[PDB]
Amino acid sequence: TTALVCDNGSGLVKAGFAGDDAPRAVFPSIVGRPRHQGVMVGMGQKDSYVGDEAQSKRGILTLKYPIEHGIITNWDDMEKIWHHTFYNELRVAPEEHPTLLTEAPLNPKANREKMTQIMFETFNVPAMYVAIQAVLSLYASGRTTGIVLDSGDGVTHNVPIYEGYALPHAIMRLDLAGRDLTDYLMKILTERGYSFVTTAEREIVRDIKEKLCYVALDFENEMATAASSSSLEKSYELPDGQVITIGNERFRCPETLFQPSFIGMESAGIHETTYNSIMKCDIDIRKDLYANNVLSGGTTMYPGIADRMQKEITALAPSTMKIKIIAPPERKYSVWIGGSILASLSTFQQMWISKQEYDEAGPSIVHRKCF
Amino acid sequence: TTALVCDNGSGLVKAGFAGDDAPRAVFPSIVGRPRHQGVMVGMGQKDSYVGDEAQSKRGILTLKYPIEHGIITNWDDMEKIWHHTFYNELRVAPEEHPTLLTEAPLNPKANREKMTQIMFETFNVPAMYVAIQAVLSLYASGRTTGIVLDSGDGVTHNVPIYEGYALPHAIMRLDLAGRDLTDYLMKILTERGYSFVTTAEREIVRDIKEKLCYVALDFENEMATAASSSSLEKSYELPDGQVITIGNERFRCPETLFQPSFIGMESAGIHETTYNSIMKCDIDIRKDLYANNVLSGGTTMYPGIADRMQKEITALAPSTMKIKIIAPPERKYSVWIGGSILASLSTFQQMWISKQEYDEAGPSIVHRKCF
Amino acid sequence: TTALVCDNGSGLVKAGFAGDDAPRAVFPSIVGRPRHQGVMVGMGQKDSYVGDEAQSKRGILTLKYPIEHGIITNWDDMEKIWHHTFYNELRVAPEEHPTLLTEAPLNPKANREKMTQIMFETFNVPAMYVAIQAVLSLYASGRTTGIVLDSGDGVTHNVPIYEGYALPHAIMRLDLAGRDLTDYLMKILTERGYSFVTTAEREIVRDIKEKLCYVALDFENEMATAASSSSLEKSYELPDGQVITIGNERFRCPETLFQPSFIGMESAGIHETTYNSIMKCDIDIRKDLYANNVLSGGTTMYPGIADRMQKEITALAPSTMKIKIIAPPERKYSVWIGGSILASLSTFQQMWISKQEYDEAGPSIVHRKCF
Amino acid sequence: VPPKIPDGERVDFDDIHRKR
Ligand SMILES: Nc1ncnc2c1ncn2[C@@H]1O[C@H](COP(=O)(O)OP(=O)(O)O)[C@@H](O)[C@H]1O
Ligand SMILES: Nc1ncnc2c1ncn2[C@@H]1O[C@H](COP(=O)(O)OP(=O)(O)O)[C@@H](O)[C@H]1O
Ligand SMILES: Nc1ncnc2c1ncn2[C@@H]1O[C@H](COP(=O)(O)OP(=O)(O)O)[C@@H](O)[C@H]1O
Ligand SMILES: [Mg+2]
Ligand SMILES: [Mg+2]
Ligand SMILES: [Mg+2]
Repeated sequence: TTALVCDNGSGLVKAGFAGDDAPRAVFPSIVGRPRHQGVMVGMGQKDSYVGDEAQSKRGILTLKYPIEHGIITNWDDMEKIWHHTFYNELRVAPEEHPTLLTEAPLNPKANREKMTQIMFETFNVPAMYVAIQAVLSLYASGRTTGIVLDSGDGVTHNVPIYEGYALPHAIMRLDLAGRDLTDYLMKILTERGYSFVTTAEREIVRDIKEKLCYVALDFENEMATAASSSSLEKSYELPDGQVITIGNERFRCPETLFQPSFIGMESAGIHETTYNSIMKCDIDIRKDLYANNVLSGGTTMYPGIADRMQKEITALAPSTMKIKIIAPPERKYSVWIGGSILASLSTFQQMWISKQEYDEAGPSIVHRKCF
Repeated sequence: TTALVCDNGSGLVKAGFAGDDAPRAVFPSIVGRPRHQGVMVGMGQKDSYVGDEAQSKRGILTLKYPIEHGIITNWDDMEKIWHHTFYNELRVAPEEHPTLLTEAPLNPKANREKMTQIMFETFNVPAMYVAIQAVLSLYASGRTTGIVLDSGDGVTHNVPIYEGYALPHAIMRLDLAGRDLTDYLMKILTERGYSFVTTAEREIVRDIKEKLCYVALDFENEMATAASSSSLEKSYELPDGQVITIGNERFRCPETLFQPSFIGMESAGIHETTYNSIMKCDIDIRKDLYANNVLSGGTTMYPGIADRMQKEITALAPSTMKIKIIAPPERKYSVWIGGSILASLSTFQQMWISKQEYDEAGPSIVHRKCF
Repeated sequence: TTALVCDNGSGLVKAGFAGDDAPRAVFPSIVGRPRHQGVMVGMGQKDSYVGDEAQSKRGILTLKYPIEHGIITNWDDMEKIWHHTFYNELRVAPEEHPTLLTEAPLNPKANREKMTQIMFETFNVPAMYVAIQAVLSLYASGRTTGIVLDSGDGVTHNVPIYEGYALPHAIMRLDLAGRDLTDYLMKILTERGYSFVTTAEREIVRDIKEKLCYVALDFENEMATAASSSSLEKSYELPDGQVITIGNERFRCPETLFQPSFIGMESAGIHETTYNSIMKCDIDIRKDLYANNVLSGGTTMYPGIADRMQKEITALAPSTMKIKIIAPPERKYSVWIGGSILASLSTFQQMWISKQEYDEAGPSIVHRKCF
Repeated sequence: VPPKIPDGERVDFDDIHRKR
């Protein structure tokens, strides 16, 4: 009997059986309803397109993400996505397989309670367990200490763990992630002539960001160079022709992560939030966290982030301590790989929430010592 | 057939086989339970880290000394420490070896009774004996006369002995010791900005005290010198960088030994209690005690204590008598050396408390002539 | 010539003429700089709004407290605060009045020295005197003895005083105060969905804490009740609407004072540190300190804290002796009342720090007998 | 209570090497 490790996240759903190397099914987490009229009758027209189909027929659909910032805001779309994931992407009945969901830290409790209630009443799974999204990322590296910054697509959270003991009072969460970077890129692309407004084109802007953006090592000199020379201006092809040429917008959109004053947010960049979460920890385990910093999440896949982070942390941290930034090549699937490893352990077999316990205590069972 | 010379102490448990010159294992007497939550599974993390293993994980533990001032306040912790010492640090079964423990003078008798009862009931040792902590140090030096000042870590006592005869009526005990010096150093180090509150940082302050603090020959003169010159400015590297600068605080910590009014004590200093004890004994052996003054305990390893103490005693003593201070370099292990010597003596082979004697008279046999 | 009894504190500056009952000028100590662009011309927009002005325009400012925990971190901002207090809010020249500054106990002496230097160099006050924040609070009560626990907004310090004699060896200081309670309230309010990140919304959180949070008589009973009933949920209105309902967070926020294990601090609660300080005192003055416990400071204004404190102390203390908590209703302004009373005494008129003495001896005269 | 990890034995950091 294998275990199902689903990882909803916010933007990409990754699912696959426990004990594998890569998730078997990965697809964007969007539900797209049509908005036009429709004149041909009997064309097999559906009432809602979910999964990766909705970004293939995205011309006449209005894609609407069901998760804004970690929290789930539209439960009907989430139920649609879970149903499509179980029955059509893996074709496995949910009533004969345990489930391992992942939840961002410092989420509202109602989210977890409703997730448990839906998973136990609608899909009728035998037993499901919810885990913090960064602990599995740390599991993936094979270590037992370190501070992991899982800058996902919806929310960016920085969790330090030492010798398997997490520090709840030093968890730093910031709501700047890939979605706000995409929105800022779409806003600054109007400075050159191209205007994207409808939700269908936000996917195009997202693809442009994924394909062209890069994080500068130093910002001032690069900005000075890009405004004088012409070696950074790169071209891209839109899905109807009409090639565009992006200049200094390549490294200015990802710069927001290290300087959130662009979007008016109050907090500091991710290079200072990590140091602040480190300094909140006790004085004895700062050296080990300095030497064992770990990166994760899709949005940390930008070419040129591991060196900028190293330079900024070296600037902030004391000079004598050695600073190492772990960046595995498989950063995108690190959380799911950790979940697959966790679901295969023998000692984990008694941590699941038995359906009997839910029937006895209700959906609030998740908040108990049974996490 | 070999004898075990154990030294409980308070802070540094030292143990080893009899007849040697160095103890086998010297490790801190600390038992530290975890304090945080703990998220990673399968680490096999124990619920109690003791001894030297616990001083490597101080970040996620609450180190706690089971001995406040000589006496034992948590018998469960002391049982854990004894089990760890006998079974793991020596790899010697306790069932076929005698035991020689040490006790500070003028302590409650219930402590010795409970110690012997636990040693004979749980461990089932063949025979055990409790010896005075200072008489062993005096025996170790190869002499038989004089007054020994044993500035340990929990209790500081003065024991005068003449030609193998002790004087129970002239024993002066004060509870000022290295622990109070560490606390006072921590209290005064906040005047510059460096604040230590966590029980784990106490060990950092203790290491600072061991590596930096020293006894000034003249207190007021040195303090005036430090206010104008800058040769006392000493730098130290914290376990995470951010070096600190200690000025005149380095010789205020051991100045408490001579002026206990710093920590609120109404009693006199160490050089004065010894003088009072010497003047309390017979008038016929005062010169011999002057000629055989020997220091004991690790705390007497401060740089320059034997010179200021000699000067103070010479000033207080009559000008005719000659004052000499015997300061062996290995004063830290002197008690264990004395125990090793005593365990090897053939004349001492019949002073042990046999198992039959305990089964016949109970734990109260300790208070008898057989200590 | 009257004296200005100023009280910088940390978070709430109180000042006024000596001899009155309440300060004439009370305002939060915040220095606020603009962070947005600003396009309109001729509006008279200054570059730094301090005091109560920054509490009206906090939407477009970045408020920054200049006093973290007793210590001063921005000397120019503190200079601006003092300048606003003297020239703008009281309209009195500093050269024609003496001044009484307030300082928390066990603080770095560099802060006090630099405060005196700033006071005598910039404002050129004829004479200034620094007083401990607990002695003044004790004076305001009209008695002469007792143990005062003055938990302000920066530090929680407990000082026992007997017959006008302080005990420097029995002062216990904790860094847990109103600011950390506000941060913990911010961290626990994300469990329902309301997330506050910007430093301006921390003022809303502080207002909620002032208006709704209360200390439970018993933590476990109230926690169990709040999970079943709904009689504790109170509603609050944010400055734009969006009414929010608080359930059991009302008494979880101030419980951190008695259980610092929530925010990860190692030290014990405020109920046990005072008892430990009392036990540090001599055996002949413990009953009187039991009978005259005095509370003050803003953080002790939670409704129902005097009952929990008394119950905890009675549980810890020996049964026979009496424990009486003195909780004056106007305990918020206690330090200012004490300063006003002390500055009006004829005996104190000769204890000022004369300008010529500082001129001929430097700022370091404060640490001397004139302290 | 937080998720109290049940008492097992081991292991980690061999899986990463195996995977690589
Ligand atoms: N190769 C890449 N380069 C830059 N950004 C990327 C890349 N791949 C993904 N991203 C960004 O990361 C997001 C996906 O993050 P992901 O880790 O899937 O989030 P989640 O934690 O919800 O799974 C995408 O929205 C995209 O903006
Ligand atoms: N080299 C040193 N310099 C100064 N102080 C020391 C030194 N070594 C140990 N100490 C102090 O002495 C204590 C150890 O004393 P020790 O003799 O082990 O006590 P016990 O009598 O309990 O064995 C330590 O806590 C430390 O504070
Ligand atoms: N009525 C109240 N109820 C609860 N808490 C309060 C109340 N008034 C003030 N506080 C808390 O006390 C703090 C003010 O403390 P205060 O005594 O002014 O500090 P200081 O010693 O620096 O003057 C505020 O930050 C607030 O958090
Ligand atoms: Mg993720
Ligand atoms: Mg000793
Ligand atoms: Mg105050």
